[PDB]
Amino acid sequence: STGSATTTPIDSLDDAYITPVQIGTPAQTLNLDFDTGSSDLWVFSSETTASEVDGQTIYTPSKSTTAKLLSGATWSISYGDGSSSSGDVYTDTVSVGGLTVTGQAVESAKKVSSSFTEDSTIDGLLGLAFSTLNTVSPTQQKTFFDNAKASLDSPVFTADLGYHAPGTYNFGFIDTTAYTGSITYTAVSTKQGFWEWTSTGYAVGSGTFKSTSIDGIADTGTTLLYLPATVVSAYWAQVSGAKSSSSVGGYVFPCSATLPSFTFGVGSARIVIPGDYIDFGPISTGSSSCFGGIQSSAGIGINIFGDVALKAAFVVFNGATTPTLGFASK
Repeated sequence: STGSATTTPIDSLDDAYITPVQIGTPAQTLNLDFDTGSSDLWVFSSETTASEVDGQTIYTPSKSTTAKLLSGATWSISYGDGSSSSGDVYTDTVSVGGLTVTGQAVESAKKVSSSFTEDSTIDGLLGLAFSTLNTVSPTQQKTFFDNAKASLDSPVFTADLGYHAPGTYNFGFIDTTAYTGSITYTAVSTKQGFWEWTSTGYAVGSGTFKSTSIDGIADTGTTLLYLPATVVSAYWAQVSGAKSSSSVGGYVFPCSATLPSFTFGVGSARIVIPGDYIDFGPISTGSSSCFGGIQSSAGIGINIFGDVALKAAFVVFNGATTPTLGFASK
């Protein structure tokens, strides 16, 4: 089997991407944030504290003839950005882009943190990291991809995120029309539960490529590109007037600037992030100071190849017995 679904930016800055997901019978379609950095499929629901729902579409398990409460199971997750959610668990039928999994754990939120409430466009998350990170207790549950894997034509999914435009998540096949040149594959460590890999270096603008190993994660659920302070400093030094602002929480730059591109290495291959992808707009409405899309990972504890990087590529998440990651230009 295969599936193919369009993923759409939630706003004009590409802060996150939503993908429609059918849950239950009859289908209840929710728009979920596909997150290769976590492993829980959780939804706003009829059980979510009412004051914590503000415009989201909810899953109502009582209206699904295939929903079953997973007795005794609870979940609770805290994300890198400080947000969180928790609740109980159903199993139900879940379909993405025509690919159906029966018996998928659907984690129903009883509580969500303010950042989720305030984002009316995201109805929940669909985790695509390794199932070892799943938070369900006392019996850990499998991700949608893990459940689907054996039925797929090939045990892969691909992320093709757009810049200010829709893109695609495919399951079970590689669309050879969706990229240019070749896909370069690189080793993955699953030791921390992530799609963790080592970039071979970087360049800023038209500058020379610096060969240096950068270990990090491919994370569709993180907006920005978080890299070591040395790398980030080298990038922003090429932007007149750019500075790190403790009050704002990262590098800012004059909105009148033209940003240089940023290149990252995948083996001997190179992915070029255009400068415009690195512009996250005014820090506050009407400001002429703009927020940078490349930020330091110092004190995150890990480098993160978030949407800023991934949307410059066609990315293969290869879930073979030994997982790997593939990147192509597009």
